[PDB]
Amino acid sequence: MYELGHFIDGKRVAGTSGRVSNIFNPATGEVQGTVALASDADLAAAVESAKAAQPKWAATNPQRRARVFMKFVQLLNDNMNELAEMLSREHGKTIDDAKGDIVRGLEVCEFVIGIPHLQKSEFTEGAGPGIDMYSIRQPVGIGAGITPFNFPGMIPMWMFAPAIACGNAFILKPSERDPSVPIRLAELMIEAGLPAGILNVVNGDKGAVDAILTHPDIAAVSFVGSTPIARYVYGTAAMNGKRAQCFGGAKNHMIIMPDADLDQAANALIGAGYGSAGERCMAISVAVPVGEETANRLIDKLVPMVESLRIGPYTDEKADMGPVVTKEAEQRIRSLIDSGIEQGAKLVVDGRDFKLQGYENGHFIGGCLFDDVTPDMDIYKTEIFGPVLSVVRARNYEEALSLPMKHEYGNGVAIYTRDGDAARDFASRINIGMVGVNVPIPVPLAYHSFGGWKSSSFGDLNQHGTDSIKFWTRTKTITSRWPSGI
Amino acid sequence: MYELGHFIDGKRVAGTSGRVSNIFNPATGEVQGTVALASDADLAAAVESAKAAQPKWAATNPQRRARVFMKFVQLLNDNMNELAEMLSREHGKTIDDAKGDIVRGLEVCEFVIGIPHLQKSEFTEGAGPGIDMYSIRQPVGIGAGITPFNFPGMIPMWMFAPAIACGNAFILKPSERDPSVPIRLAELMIEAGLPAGILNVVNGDKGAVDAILTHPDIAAVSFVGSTPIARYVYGTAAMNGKRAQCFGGAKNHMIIMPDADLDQAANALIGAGYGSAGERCMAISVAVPVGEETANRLIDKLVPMVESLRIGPYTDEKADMGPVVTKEAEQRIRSLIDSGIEQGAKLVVDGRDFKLQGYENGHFIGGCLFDDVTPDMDIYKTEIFGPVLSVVRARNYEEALSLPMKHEYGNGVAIYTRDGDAARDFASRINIGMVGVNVPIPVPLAYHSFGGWKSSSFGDLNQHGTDSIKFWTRTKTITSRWPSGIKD
Amino acid sequence: YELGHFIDGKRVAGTSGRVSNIFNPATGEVQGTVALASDADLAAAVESAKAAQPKWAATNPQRRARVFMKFVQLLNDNMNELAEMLSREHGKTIDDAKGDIVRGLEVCEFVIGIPHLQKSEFTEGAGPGIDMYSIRQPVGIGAGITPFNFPGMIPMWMFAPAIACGNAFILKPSERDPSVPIRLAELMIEAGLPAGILNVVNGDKGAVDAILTHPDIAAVSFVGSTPIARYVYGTAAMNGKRAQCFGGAKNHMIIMPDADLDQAANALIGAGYGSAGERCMAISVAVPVGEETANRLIDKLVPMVESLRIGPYTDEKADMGPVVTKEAEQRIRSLIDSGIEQGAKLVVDGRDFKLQGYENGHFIGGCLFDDVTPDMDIYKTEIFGPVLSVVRARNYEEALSLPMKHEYGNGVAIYTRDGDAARDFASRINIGMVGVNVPIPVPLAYHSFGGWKSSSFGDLNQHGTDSIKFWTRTKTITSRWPSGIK
Amino acid sequence: MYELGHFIDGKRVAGTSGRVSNIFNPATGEVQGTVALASDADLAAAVESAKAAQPKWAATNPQRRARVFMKFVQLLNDNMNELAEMLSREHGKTIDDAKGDIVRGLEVCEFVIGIPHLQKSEFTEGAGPGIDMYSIRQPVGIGAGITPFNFPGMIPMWMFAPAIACGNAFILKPSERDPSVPIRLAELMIEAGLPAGILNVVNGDKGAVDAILTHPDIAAVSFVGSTPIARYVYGTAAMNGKRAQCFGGAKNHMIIMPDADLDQAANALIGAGYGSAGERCMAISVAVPVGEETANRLIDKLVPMVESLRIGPYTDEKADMGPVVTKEAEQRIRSLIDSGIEQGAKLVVDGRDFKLQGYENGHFIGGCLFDDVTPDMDIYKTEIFGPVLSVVRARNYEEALSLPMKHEYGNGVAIYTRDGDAARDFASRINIGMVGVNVPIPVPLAYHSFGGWKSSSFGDLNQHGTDSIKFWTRTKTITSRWPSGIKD
Repeated sequence: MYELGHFIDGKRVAGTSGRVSNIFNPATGEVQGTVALASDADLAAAVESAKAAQPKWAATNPQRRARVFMKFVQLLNDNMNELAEMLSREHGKTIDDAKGDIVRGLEVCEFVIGIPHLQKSEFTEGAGPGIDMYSIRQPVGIGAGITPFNFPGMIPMWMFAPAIACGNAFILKPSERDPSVPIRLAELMIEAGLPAGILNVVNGDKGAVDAILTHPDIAAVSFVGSTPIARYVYGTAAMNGKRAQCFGGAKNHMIIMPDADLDQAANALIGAGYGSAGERCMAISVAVPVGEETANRLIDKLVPMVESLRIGPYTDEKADMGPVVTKEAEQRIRSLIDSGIEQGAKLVVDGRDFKLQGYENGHFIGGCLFDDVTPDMDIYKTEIFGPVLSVVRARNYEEALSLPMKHEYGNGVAIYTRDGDAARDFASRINIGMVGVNVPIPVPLAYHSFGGWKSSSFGDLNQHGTDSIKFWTRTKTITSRWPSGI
Repeated sequence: MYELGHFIDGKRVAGTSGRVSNIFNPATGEVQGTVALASDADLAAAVESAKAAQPKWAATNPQRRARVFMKFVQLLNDNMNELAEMLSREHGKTIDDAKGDIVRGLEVCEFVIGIPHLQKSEFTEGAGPGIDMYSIRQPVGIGAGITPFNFPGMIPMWMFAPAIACGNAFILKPSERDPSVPIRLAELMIEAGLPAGILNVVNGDKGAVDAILTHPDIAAVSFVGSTPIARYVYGTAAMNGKRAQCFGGAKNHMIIMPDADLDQAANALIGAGYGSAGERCMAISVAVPVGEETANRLIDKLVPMVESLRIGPYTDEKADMGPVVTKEAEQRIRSLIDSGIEQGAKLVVDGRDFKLQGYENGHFIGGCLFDDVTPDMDIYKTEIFGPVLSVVRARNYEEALSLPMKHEYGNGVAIYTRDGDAARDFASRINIGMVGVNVPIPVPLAYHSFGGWKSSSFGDLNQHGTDSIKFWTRTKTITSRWPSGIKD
Repeated sequence: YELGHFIDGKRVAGTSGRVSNIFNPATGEVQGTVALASDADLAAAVESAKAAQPKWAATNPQRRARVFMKFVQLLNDNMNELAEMLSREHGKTIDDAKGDIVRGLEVCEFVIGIPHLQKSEFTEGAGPGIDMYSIRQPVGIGAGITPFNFPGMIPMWMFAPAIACGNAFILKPSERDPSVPIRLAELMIEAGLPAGILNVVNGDKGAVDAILTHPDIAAVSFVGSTPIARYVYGTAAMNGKRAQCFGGAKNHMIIMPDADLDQAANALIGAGYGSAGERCMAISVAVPVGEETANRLIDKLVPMVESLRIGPYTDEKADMGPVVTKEAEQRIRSLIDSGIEQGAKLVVDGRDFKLQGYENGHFIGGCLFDDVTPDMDIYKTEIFGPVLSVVRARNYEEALSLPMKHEYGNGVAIYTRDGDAARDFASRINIGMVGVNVPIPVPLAYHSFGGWKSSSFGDLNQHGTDSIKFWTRTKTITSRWPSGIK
Repeated sequence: MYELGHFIDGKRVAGTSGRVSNIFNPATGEVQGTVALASDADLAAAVESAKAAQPKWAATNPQRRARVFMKFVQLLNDNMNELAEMLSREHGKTIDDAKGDIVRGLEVCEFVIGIPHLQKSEFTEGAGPGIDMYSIRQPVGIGAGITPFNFPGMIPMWMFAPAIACGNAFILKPSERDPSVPIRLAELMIEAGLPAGILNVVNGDKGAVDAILTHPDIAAVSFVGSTPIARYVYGTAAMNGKRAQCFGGAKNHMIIMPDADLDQAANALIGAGYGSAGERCMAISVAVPVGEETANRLIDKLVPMVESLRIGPYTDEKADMGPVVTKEAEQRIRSLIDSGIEQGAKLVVDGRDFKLQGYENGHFIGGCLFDDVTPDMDIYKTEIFGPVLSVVRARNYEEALSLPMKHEYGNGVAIYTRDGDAARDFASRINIGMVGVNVPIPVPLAYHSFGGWKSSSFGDLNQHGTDSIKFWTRTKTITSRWPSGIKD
């Protein structure tokens, strides 16, 4: 029965705020402890801490900065299990899923070890008569990052690694569903040799977010979450003159061509759709088999795989997928499911009544699969963020491609085929950020960049990779000339 | 009297609103010509033009795209000083200041000839077993630009040359004070073999601006102009979900260190201070000597040099500067130098007396040099944007430095010193985007980035150079794998 | 009628007193002579280049770029004139000559971007108050040897990057078709390149040697036979110079059973028989994978070869023309014979061809061999003539071993609709340039060109960014200050 | 006493060859041990080892390789002390100077953890109609490194880290004068998870060197050492069709301008001139004082500081200098010194007649300092590679600069001054690879590149940095199109 506060200046720290938010264990439904919710006062403190520390960290040379991360990765590996447990205990996802989650953040840390090279600027000589021209990439000062429940390990790291490594000081306002991991991360960071103040964790709600966007000393805000909040966070951030990147929702389609490997496809779909209980910005929502036989045979492969999915709490190491995050979330899922039924879709596998003995209060829904889904339906238009697979049947390639093309969401997409032509055209044309050819969850590695299109992002630079070093950095340009002395 | 409309589908086109705005000859104060003020209909038509036109352009390989700009460059060079009389007649700046203004723009178009190199994306083999991962940069679709009166040749090019090279289509909403130049450029692109629709020009005021900010097919907005307005244009752009870059205005300082070549500095102060009437995002607006001595000899250098400035119409090539742009602007300068006296500053060169014979209704105002400027004064805090040079005296280096540091503006800053250390320390810490060491207008060239810091910039990407390419493209990343096929 | 050299901005006759003949390969007989060059002739050119290079090095990258712009102007304005001189000397078609000129016009296009292409890296604060950056400065003076077949394209390949980097260039072209290189150098003065910067010296092995050992030359690039490459690279490196050399080729096309047979077949006809196949990137070996697909391949190949319109460059309707030299005609008629001697079956016999009015010109009918073996000399030596060899392969792994196992690695192609076969292939293959559903996969000027295995020596490619690497040398500066007036 | 052979296929292994070579302790002149000298059957075994091990390593993904190097780095910090002991014992420099050795190489290992991003290639979409074009950087295959005595840790890591991270196999033939360290680095790399076969140390003679240079399955050769030996290793490699980069000798000059902080110049000269007995390719051989009021005052600060030098064995942690590497190395330095007196030089500090109580017979030489040296002298022309720093008095900036300009060697050069103009002019014009402004030893860090000009380097790619990634990979360029197939 724990109380989590903030982490400001190198210490776990309770707020001055009266307010406190309670953390559930989603597998039992029960309250497990609480999160300090920051007040404007608490937030102002965080910035001050950041302000004081940042000049000197800026002044630490790139190689030294990177060695902090090299120790941080070592530390992370060391705490693989302990970090993975608190994460699974608060979020619901299997231990393996949490480890995967943390491994992915680690990988951006590995990437940022290369900051000395990643941060070099361009030089030119003889731009004029005796005139040299060169740029420098300097810190932006202080930055804030806002994080969702879905990844309370990987997405903070995604942002604070490149921001910190760049010489910035960073403030993380994470989700108050699972706030344990972000705080452990800040602690290990100092244990790795980060100065106090450089990475602060502040917990809270809309108040805290709003305090971040209005706060004059924070230059850059980074957001991942839902599209209506992202649109808000982006806009509000821009009004207060900050730079901003925001990443929102998804309704990700997997097109299956008649010539694809249906077995690989089927297996990919089962993992991509139901893994982590569908609770993912990069999960496959909608399968689009092309043609009647492909759609019949795909279904036939998939329903016994869905029915046999193993559902349990994180303490059950055999479980394929766990409980969803909250009772709010479970019910929203349940509502969508029944509307799928009301609108004429065929629920070929019905996980509505699954009940796990000794865990009745836990937020458990068995996996669900819909067939004959069409674009009018809400199960189509809406991101469900729950264990629900929609099969939409396409007559052909052109018809198939229209579906992801025309959806307001454009985060990830996958086409499954042997035909190079089919793949190149599709991956070429589709108005989506991240395209998987015979790959289901096409999330780029740390040294590339992640970002959707259309309604799934806002701004002009992605997350991690080369783009991130642009976001956390501002460019000085120097024009240099000399008169004769000696 | 001439009638300018918009430029849509490769054609000069009249507005559909009856709304019009006046274009003056700043030298003579009179009114030659008229600009159509775009309706929402007019704007909608430029967008529908662009929306039809771009895919096939997006589909032209980058080498063929490069070739348009190649030819376009030759075309400007052919129409160089037929294009410059145009600029000078509407704006007031001399044929040499227009000449460069266009040249600078033309350089962006030379930079963008290398779009095939420039637009390359990154590949990786075996990020995973059997697995390849690689980026591609694609057009964002349809972008738009809003440009101020000072530079109607250059800044449009800044925006549209990189936009269009990347495979996009563009709409330009220029300043209507001086809108001949923008339409001609659009007309020259056709002649260079640019598909119709890809570059549209739309004149208008705020109503057009808002029409752009809110149009759902316009993906990216680029703006240069006043700070307050930029801040508004940034905000709205974001609320409407677009990506956006905006660059505000300045109060650029120069720091003269004791050891500096006081001749070389004093010279550069006149030309950067008063050239183009002081009407620049990047002109020198404060002079900061370090020490009483340095001050004194500089003031003694400048005054005859300010006095002996030839002021007149673009039509006299002798002239070192000319008319301020509009009567509305010239009065806000006049009033600002008045607060210069009320506020305790000692004015040393007084150019309000100036009337160019017969030109009494021209927007002529001579040179103004102030001394003993304090931080408190309006004249120091506010962007005069006129032929008014303020001189602030600092006892030491650390204080000389404190001045541009503490200021709300932060586009440019120069330091004049023979000391390697003074120059490295200073350029290192100063929180200004463009930094000049012994150079008065540290404007980067087309292959570098342009952008100020603090309140002279909004957003995270800069103007021209590598950044523009990043701004006018969006990343796609492909992760790729195969199932064992006919090979086995 | 009599070509000499082009030294220091105007054509000059040589002191050597020696000459090479220039045949018109259509008629067969001589039409003009080129000066061979002495050491004094060669030395006078290095002295021009030494005089002009520092002031050329001085001019900024923008002004340097502008010369190339205007040189692309003029190159278009003389397209016609140029491809005419090239054709009557080389024997390549007027349309083929046009391609030759354009393919190097496009390198010139590339180097118009040298301002950005020459940028250096800068670090700030890599130690306390210590910066470090680099500058890419001119090598000094370059040299280039070009073979007979591309007197337009390959000289430009070399000298355009070399000269844009601020260097001076000495070109020693082929004394077979030498008019184009002078005209090119002459046209460069017209664009406003200083004199002495681009000088053509003509000659044989005697001139190569005088270049290979001249102390003021730093870099050397060569294309030609592997044996000459070998030695030029060998000799350069011994004289302490830096070298890039490119050699011979035996380029296979592998047609998979699922390829688009028409498209393929059509391609063999272009790439095997274009310009009588006088090319480092021509296709020489067809490797059908099916028994059935080798059968149909031939079925649609034979009428294609047979109906090849052969004619002198003056027949603008001809596909092909004369080989460059009486000597070459003999080499190839010798190789066609060993084919028949060694078991291969000539299914189109071209030896028989004589062209009315041009009976002594080096014309030779297309030759298609079948049941070719990898033990045969038509397979392992480079014909450089109008002769395509078809090697029957039973399977993919067996087909793939042919290009892999061959001493040459210039180009390769695979024709298939299977994304799998194409990627695995391009992935593993031994060869620098790989075409998938593409016959002659020469990379564009912004990319770079080079063979692997025996087809290239050194570590940098032609054109692209590699070319800027070769004509440049890095300086690195570490900079810092004592306390003073600050 | 000990016996070292080779590391081949994950193991310490004896050489099948008859021949062996002596390892001395330069402090005492004793023989501590013996290296085996490789025969061609010993090298061949190593090459087949690499041949078998390389494909699978190249098949491991960039992230997974970087990880090995990440581990290696922790292992270096773990064994820092054992390693410096072993190094210093054989070679003779301080434990402190050996720590540098390892750390300067360990930082190449850091640089390379980032290979996933470093090995990206370039992608281009629709280079033609429906044709994408892109390159892959696959490995070169099997490489080799031949390293001198002075840095038997730093310079192997220089070559093998880039090489291995690029998924290549490596063969290291280090200096047989101090071979304990490399084999340990090879062992340590096995601990880090590098597969057997991937890092092989082969110890040997010119017989080893030739064997490497003539082996059909080695694709690439890096060499550091003599200019004459560089030229040979370069020329031979090339005639066997390998690619090569060779790095040679040095005569590093330091120019002191009158406005320089002499206290600092002087202190720098102590470290850079004498540290590690001056057995560095980046050590300062020539002090070039500009003006005589400078020249006189430099010597005035310079003389006590030399004579104060503590000279001792690696075992005396207090010592600034150890012995030189061999009996032979000493005989030339003593010989060359006498040449100085013989030709005119003024020996203001005499190190000749100094031995050490208990360490007579160990190769010790007191620091020597010449004044009034000129370019005709031998101590100016030759690389001394011992504790002998020449002073050449230049009358002016221009004359001072001609000194390095004109020299056979162009490895490194420093200039010391407060003047921005002199720093820039010098750094720019000079024909030297690495340049220092108020920096004594301008060796770039691992993320930049190392390499001198003129006689000091060969080939067209430097050491470490993005250069080295380019040396250890070949480019393959794919051009891709598809025929309309199963899609509608």
